[PDB]
Amino acid sequence: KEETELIEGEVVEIQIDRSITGGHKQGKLTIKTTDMETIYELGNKMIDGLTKEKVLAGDVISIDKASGKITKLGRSFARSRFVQCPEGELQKRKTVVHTVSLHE
Amino acid sequence: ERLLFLRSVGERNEIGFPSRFKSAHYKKPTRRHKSARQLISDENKRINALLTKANKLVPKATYFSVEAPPSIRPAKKYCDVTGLKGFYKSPTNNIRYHNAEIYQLIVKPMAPGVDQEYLKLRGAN
Amino acid sequence: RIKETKEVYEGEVTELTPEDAKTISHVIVGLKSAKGTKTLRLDPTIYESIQREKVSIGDVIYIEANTGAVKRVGRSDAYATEFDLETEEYVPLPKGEVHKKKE
Amino acid sequence: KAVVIDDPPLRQTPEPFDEQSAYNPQSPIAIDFGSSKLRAGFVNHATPTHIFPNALTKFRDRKLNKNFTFVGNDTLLDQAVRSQSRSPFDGPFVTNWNLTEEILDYTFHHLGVVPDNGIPNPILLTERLATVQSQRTNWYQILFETYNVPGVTFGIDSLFSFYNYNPSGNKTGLVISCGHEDTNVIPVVDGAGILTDAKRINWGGHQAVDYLNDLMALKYPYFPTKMSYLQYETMYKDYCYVSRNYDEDIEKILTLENLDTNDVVVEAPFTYDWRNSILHLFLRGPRPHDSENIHEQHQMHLNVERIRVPEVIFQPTMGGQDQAGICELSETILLKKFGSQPGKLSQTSIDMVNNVLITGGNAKVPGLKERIVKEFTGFLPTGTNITVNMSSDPSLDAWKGMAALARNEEQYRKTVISKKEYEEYGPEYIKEHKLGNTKYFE
Repeated sequence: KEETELIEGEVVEIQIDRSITGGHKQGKLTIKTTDMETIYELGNKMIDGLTKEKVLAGDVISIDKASGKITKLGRSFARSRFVQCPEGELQKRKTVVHTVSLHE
Repeated sequence: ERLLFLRSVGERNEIGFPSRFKSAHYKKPTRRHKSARQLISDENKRINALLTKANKLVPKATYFSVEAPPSIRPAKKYCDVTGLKGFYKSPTNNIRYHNAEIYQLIVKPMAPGVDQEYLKLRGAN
Repeated sequence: RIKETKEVYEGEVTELTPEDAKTISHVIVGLKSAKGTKTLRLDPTIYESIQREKVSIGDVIYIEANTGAVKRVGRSDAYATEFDLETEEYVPLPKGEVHKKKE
Repeated sequence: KAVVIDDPPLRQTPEPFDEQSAYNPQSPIAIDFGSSKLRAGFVNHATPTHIFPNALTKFRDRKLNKNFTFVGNDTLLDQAVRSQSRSPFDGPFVTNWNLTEEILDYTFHHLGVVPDNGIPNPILLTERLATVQSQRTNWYQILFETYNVPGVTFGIDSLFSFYNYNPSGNKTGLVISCGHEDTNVIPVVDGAGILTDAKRINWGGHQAVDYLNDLMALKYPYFPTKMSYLQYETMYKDYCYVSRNYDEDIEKILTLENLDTNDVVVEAPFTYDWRNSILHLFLRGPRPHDSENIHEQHQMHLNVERIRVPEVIFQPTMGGQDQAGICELSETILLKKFGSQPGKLSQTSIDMVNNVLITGGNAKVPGLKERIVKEFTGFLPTGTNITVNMSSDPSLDAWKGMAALARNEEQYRKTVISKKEYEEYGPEYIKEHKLGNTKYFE
């Protein structure tokens, strides 16, 4: 049994800011659930991880901070695959039970 | 019996205008208000005047040099309501909060003008 | 049956200043734990292994003195609020000494 | 149960004056001009004789049509005259000087002095670090003109505390002062304060009590009863302590097992479940709330702020000040100055570490010494001997420093400013000694 802290919500809006020379990248990400909404100040490796595997507005994603892997769950129900918006707290400590054989 | 008691302490500690303690020559000058904020401003005006006079030998000790420099390590973020660890910051009024219950109970239904006096404690207005 | 001694330095990196004799002659590393700090001179091969793990200032590392293996545990908790979101895991400081000796 | 808090009780007996027959015109007078309290007395006693708050009232009697004056402990006789007390200090400086002059006349009367043509005794005095010279100019204008003093010495109270705990005058240590309006870290090398490396943090006891006032008015905005400054002062003095580890104590202080023991409730004077609610545990503690109770509507819960109010002197950015704490300034002084490469301590650094002294009136908070010791083992090399000393009453060590300096006759004359030097050098001239200030220029 192991526990891993996870972040999963719906992307509201993403700003990518470049300097004059483009050496330093600054960013802001707004992500919400059905119960809360927040804005995060992004670092450089978050910016490179979001530019790769392109994430737009209205996208439901799951972010692992300690490993840097971000997966797109789907798209939210916003006509303006289709997955519903997540609920509860944005930052959940979740316990996953692993079973591994002796041969592995 | 109560209102008469302070009169005794009054006549015990009275000092007349010909005061027994100060010297014979008074020459008491007029006094301005001279508020606390004003003193630092006239001080930096004075040392700026002296620095411009000396520039056209070099001082090192001023009132800027005694004041503690800002930190190099990053600061710790805290919740503006409970004082716990602040994980999230609201995008509308920039108030850090702990979890969803605090957000829905305080941060969302808040009256305006209270966010500035929230941010006044850490001076973020 | 072989009798061997395990010697381990661990802690948060405070100083990483190489110098050239380009060829580097030695690097000096300063490690910090909850019981104090301790600085070490290092040979350039362990500096190359430090550069293998992408070790910067503030990273908790693991150095074995005899073998020379370098393991990067992760960034320390004192630098956990430089960004609100980052791909770097954060580990607390070791509660013991930097130097550990075991037979 | 819920305890109750009121204003502190008033003094039944006024301050007595010393006997006039024991006066001599050769003993000096030591006066600590503190913002919170004034300590004064003759040098021949080890303990000061007069301690009272620095305040004055112009009481007007209706049947007398006279403006009576109550100073210090005389203000502790009526609630109305205690509420009307006005301190001469506005922040870290002195603004009006008539109040100071009348206070000085009061303490000259109450010390048992029979002077003629001014005060015949030399005066020991305190000055803040790197003071704007208008204050010392007005101090000269009071003393050398109105009071006809033979000699006046200027110094810093933390350095006087260091002299009191090191009477040789040639020691080496680090002084941390926690005053009413500021916090100072001054390094001492060879008995002399290195004032080019001293640092000041704009925080004190007054700012901490104001922080508690703003936090407490913020937590319960619909509270009906208004409480005074003294009530915030006494619940700051009573239920505040320094946490040993702030980053560990926060994450468990809202746990239900922690509010069973570490929650204190006080009462203002007058005459689905809640087990999973963080906000309910923060507001009304680990007990169910009766919103219709009049007594429970006059209750104050202190759970988080007990470790949050005294912590601001270590992280000043919580109080709105973009300054470093005591730990960061001490680390910078002991590891990057005085010829100390980081990772290789010099001998001056080791001697400064071995004689760390805490003084000031705000050092009475519990857990301060152990927390300072833990940080000092944090940023120092292993095996470095750290000694931290704190007196039983660190609010009185400056006056004992006055007594120890004026008893020691050898280096006493290096600090005295006579009338002749005042008239010949004018008012802008600094006596450069160990315990006092330094020149602004090189």
